[PDB]
Amino acid sequence: ILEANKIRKSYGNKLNKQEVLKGIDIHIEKGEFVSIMGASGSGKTTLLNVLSSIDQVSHGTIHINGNDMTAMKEKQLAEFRKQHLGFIFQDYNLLDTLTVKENILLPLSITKLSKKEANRKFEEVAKELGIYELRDKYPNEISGGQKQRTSAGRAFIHDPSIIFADEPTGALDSKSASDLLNKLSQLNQKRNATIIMVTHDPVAASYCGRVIFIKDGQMYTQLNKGGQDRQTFFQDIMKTQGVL
Amino acid sequence: ILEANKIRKSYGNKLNKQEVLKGIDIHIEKGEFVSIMGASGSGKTTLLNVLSSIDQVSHGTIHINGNDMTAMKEKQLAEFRKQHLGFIFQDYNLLDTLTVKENILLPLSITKLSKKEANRKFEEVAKELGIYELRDKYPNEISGGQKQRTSAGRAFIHDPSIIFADEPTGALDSKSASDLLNKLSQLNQKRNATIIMVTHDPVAASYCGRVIFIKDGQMYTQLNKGGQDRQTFFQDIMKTQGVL
Amino acid sequence: NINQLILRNLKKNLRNYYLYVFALIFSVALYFAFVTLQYDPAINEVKASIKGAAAIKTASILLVAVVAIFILYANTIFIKRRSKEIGLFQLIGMTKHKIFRILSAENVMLYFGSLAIGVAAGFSISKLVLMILFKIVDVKADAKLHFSEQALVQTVIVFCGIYLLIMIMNYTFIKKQSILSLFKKISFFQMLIGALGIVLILTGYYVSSELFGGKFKTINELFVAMSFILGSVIIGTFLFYKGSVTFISNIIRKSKGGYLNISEVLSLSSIMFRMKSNALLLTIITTVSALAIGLLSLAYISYYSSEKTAEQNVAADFSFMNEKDAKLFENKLRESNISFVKKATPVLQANVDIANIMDGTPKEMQGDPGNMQLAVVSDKDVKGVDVAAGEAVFSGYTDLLQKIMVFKDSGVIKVKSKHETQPLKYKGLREEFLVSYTFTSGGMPAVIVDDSLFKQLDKDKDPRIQLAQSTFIGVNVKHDDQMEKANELFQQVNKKNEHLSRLDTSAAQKSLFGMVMFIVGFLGLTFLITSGCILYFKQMGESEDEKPSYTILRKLGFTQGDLIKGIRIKQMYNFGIPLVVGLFHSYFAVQSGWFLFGSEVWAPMIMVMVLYTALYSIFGFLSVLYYKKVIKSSL
Ligand SMILES: CC(C)=CCC/C(C)=C/CC/C(C)=C/CC/C(C)=C/CC/C(C)=C\CC/C(C)=C\CC/C(C)=C\CC/C(C)=C/CC/C(C)=C/COP(=O)(O)O[C@@H]1OC[C@H](N)[C@H](O)[C@H]1O
Repeated sequence: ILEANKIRKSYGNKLNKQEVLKGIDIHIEKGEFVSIMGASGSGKTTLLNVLSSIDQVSHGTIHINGNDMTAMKEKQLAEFRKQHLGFIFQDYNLLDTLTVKENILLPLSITKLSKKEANRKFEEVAKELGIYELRDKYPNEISGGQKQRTSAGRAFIHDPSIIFADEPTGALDSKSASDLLNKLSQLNQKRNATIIMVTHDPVAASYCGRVIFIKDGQMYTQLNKGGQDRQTFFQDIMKTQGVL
Repeated sequence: ILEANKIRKSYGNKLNKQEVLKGIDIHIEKGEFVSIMGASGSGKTTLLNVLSSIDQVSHGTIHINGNDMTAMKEKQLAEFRKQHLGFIFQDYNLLDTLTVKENILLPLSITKLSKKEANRKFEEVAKELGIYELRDKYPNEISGGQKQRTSAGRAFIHDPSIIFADEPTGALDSKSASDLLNKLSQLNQKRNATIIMVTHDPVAASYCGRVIFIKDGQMYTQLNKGGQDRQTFFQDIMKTQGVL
Repeated sequence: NINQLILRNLKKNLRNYYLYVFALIFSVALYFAFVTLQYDPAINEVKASIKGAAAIKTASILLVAVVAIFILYANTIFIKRRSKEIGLFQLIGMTKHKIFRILSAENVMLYFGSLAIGVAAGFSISKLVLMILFKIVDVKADAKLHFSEQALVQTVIVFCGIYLLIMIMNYTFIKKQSILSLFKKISFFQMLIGALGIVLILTGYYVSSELFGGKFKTINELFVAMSFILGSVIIGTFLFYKGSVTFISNIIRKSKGGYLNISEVLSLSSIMFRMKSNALLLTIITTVSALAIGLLSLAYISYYSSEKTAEQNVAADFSFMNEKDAKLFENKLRESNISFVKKATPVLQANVDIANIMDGTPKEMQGDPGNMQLAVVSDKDVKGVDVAAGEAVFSGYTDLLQKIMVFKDSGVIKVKSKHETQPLKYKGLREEFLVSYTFTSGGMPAVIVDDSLFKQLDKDKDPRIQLAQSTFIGVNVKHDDQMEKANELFQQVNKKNEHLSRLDTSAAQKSLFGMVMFIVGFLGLTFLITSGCILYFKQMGESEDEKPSYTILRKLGFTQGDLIKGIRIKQMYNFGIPLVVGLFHSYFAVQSGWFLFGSEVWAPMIMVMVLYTALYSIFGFLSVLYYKKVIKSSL
C-alpha cells in the first residue's frame, strides 16, 4: 500500500534552511506491524508527519493505494483524510461532555449508515477490546488505559487502510501498555489493517514484525524478525540500540 | 532555602471552621527541583497561598532566605515579594495589547532602571529560553507553548530564589509540555533557584528529583531518584500513586 | 508609557464593543428629540382627549428608566471581563488608585466621545419625529422649531449624573476585589420543577381564555382573576428556564442512544448548562417583549376599526337633537348647492322580557332581563324589510354583544306595557343600524314591529321611560362630494356642540389612539435595541469558554465549514426560544382582549410580529458573524 520514494523535507523560516529528511525508501505491504525508532532529535517524527496527510511535502513522491497525494488538492486531501487513515494520538483527545459510545461513534456521522448498521458495528468493534461494559460512563471516572483503548476503538471503527500511531504507550504503566499492545496485535491478526507505530520503548517494538532504525535522516538497514522468538528478538533489538 | 514548621491555616466563616493544614515539616535546600503531589480535596491552593505569603499565616513559622515572613509589615511584605519572588500560573494571563518584549519587560520598568541593562537582561533571558525570534510579535498569533514560555521568561526577569509555580501543563499537549519542562530543567542547572512545583500528573513530575506526597500532611513517603533513568523513576511514582 | 497603554486599550475597546456606542447614541438622540418635542409650542394642533404635552412628559421618564438600567447592567460585564488583569498589576506593584485612574481614563473618553455625537444628532431627528407624529395623526402642515436649550441642559445633566453611579460602582468593585484571586446525572426535584413549569403556564392560558364572558362577572372580582393569571404566567415562565428545558433536552438525548452528529453535540452540551444559569434575565426579556407587542397590537386594532365604529355609532352622516338646529342646518345647506336626502323616523322607547332567550346565565345581564330598556320602530319607515303581525326583527351586529349577550332561537317575548301584555317571538337579527347610540341606551339593538301593531303602540305611549326627543332627525348626504365644507357648516351650526358628526367622531378616536401608537412604538423599539445588545454581550463568553472543544474537534478531521453549520443551528435555538415564548404569550394575551377594542383582528397581529422578528434577527446574525472569528482562530 504505502510507497515512499525519496521523500525529503527542508525546514525553512525564510532566513535559514536546515534539511532533516535526506533519502527515504519505504516498502510496506498490506498487513504488517512495522515500527519507526531511533535517537531523540532525528527526523522520525517529521517522517511520520510527512508520510501521513497532516503535513505537506517538499521533495518526494508518496502513493497510498495507488492514489496521488503529493500534488493533490487541499479539499480533496481533507476528504481523503476523513475517509481513511485512522489516527491514534499521543494524548487522549477525548471530549468531556459526551460518553464513550458517542466519543467513539461520532466520526461515523459524516457517512450516514443509519441507526442500524452503526449500532451493529459498534458492538463488534467494542467487544474485541473488552469495553462493552463501558457504554454510558463519562470519560472522567474510568481509568487511564481505558481512555487509550477507547481512542483505539474510535480509530478502528470505519475500517481504514493505514493506521498511524504516534507514541501510544507514553503515559501508561507496564500492565496497561502490554494489554493495549496485545489487543492491537489481536486486532491486526483478525482483520487485515496496516499499523505503523513510532515508539521509544523496546517492549513496544518487540510486538512488531519490522523495525526501522532511523539515524539523522538515514536508513542503517532494518530488522525482519519473521520466524524468530519474541525474547530473542527483544535482545536483538536491545543489542542494535546499544550499537547506536 | 525555605523552612516550613507547623504550617497551619485558620478559617471559621460563620459557624464552621476548616482546618485544611495541620502542620507541615518541609526542608528544601538551595538549587534543586522539588515537586509536591497530592489529590483533589487536599487544599493545595491554600498551601500555596500560605507559603507564597499572599494569604496571611495563622500558625507556625515560615522563613524566606533566613527571614521570617511575619517580621515585616504589609508594604514591606509586598516589597520583599517583589524583590525575591516570581510566579508561574496555569493560565496564560498576559496583556493582549502588549508586545512580547514589552510584556516581559513590564515588571522591570517600574523600579527606575535604565534601558541598556534591561535590554541586556531581556537578550540573555530570550537567548536562554530560545524565544528571541518572537521579540516584536503579539500574543494573538502565538501558540500555547510559546505563550507559556513567555510567561516563564517574565517570571525570571528579576532573579527569584523561592519562585513558585502552579501546574504549567494544564492546557498544554504532550510536546509543548515536554519542551517547557525540559527548558525549566536546564534553567535549574544554571544559577540556583528553588522551582517548587505543585503538579499532580506523574509525567510532569518525572523530570523532578524531590517528589513529595501529601495525604494529611506527609502520610506517604518521598522519592529521591538520583541515579535513575527518568523511566524507572516515573514507573515508581505511578505505582506508589496507584497504591493509594 | 501610560499614554500608549491607554490609547491601545481605547482602540481595542472601540472594536469589540460597538453596539454599546450605537445604543448610547440612539438613546441620547431619542431623549433629546422627545424633550424638544415636549417643550416646543407646536404640538397644540394634536388633541383628541388628552393634552399631549403631558403624555410626552410621562414618555420621557420610562425611556430614562430603561436606558439607565441598561447602562448600569451592561457596564458590569465589561468590568467583570477584566478580572484577570488587575491581579497582574497588583503583582507588579501598584496602588489601587493608579488602577482606578487607568480604568477611568478610558471610560471617560469612550463615554463623552459618544455623548458629544448623540446630542449633535438630535437636530436631524427632531423634525423627522414631528413629521412622523403629524403623519400618524391628521394635521395640515408646517414645522420650524428652534434650539430649545432646556433640552440640552436636561440631557447633559441626566447623562452626567449616570456617570457618577457608574464610577462609584467601578470603585466599589475595585476595592472589593480579592488580594490576588489569580490562582451530571438527573435529579428528581427537577422532575417536579419541569412539570410545574408547564402546568402553570397551561392553566394560566386556559383561565385567561374564559376571562370575559365567563362564569365570573364583577368589577371587584375580575381584578383577582387578572392578578392570578398575571402571576401564574410569570412564575411558570421563570420555572420554564430553571429546570424545565433540561427535562426536554434529556428526553431528546435519551431517544437516540449512541450515534449522533456534530449538529447536536454543541446544542445538547451548551443549552442545558447555560440557559439555567441566566434564568432571570430571559424571563424579564420575554415578559417585557410580550407586554410591548400586546399593547401595540391592541392599540392598532382600535386605530384600524375606528373608521367603522364611528359609522356604526351614528346611523347617518349627521344627527340632531332639536328641530330648530336641524331646520337651520337645512336652510344653510339650501343655498350651498348641496342637496340632502333627509328622512325622519320616530322612536317609541319600550321594555320587554328577554329572559327566555338567554343561552348563558343571568350574570350576563347588562340590565334586568325582564325589564331591559329597548327601542321600538315601525315598519313603514324601513325600506329593506316588510314584517307582519306577531313578528319582531332585531338589527345591528355589535360584535361585542354576540360574545356577551347570546340570543337563543324563537320563543315568547312579553311586552311590559302599562296594563297589557302582547306576546311576540324573535324572528332574526339584521346587520345594519337604524338608530344612533343616544336613543338605544348603551348598545341594545332596536326592535321592529308591524305597522298595524305600531299603530296601537304609538297610541299607548307609556310615559315612564320616554326620552327627551322621540325622533331621529338625521340629514344624510348625496354621492361623494366636498364633505369638508359640509362638516365646517355643521360645526358652525352647533355653537354648543350638542350634536353628532361622523368625521369628528372618527378623527377624535384616530388621534387619541395614534398618540399611544407613537409613544408605545418608540418605547418598544428602544427596549428591542437594548435587549438585543444585552443578549449579544452575554453571548461573548461562550466563544472564549468553548475554545478547548473546537481545538479538539478540528484535530479529529472536521473542517471550519462543517463547524459553522452547527454554530448556526445552535444560535438559531439560542436566539429563538425566548422569542417563541414571547410570541405565544402575546398571542394568548391579545385573543382574550379583542371584540372589545373594535371589529377586525388577525390583520394587526401578524403585521406586528413580522416586523418584530425582522428587527430581532439582526443580533442573531451578528452573533454567528462573531463566532466565525473564534472558529477561524481555534487552531
Ligand atoms: C402595562 C400595564 C399598564 C400593566 C400590566 C398588566 C396589563 C393590563 C397588561 C396588558 C396585557 C398584556 C398584553 C400583557 C403582556 C404580559 C403577559 C404576561 C401576557 C399574557 C397574560 C395572559 C396569558 C393573560 C392576561 C390577559 C390580561 C390580564 C388582559 C387582556 C385583556 C385586556 C387587554 C383588557 C381587559 C382589562 C381591562 C381593564 C379592560 C378595559 C379597557 C377599557 C378601554 C375599558 C373602557 O370601557 P370599554 O367598554 O372597553 O370602552 C368604552 O366604554 C365606554 C363606552 N360607553 C363603551 O362601553 C366602550 O366603547
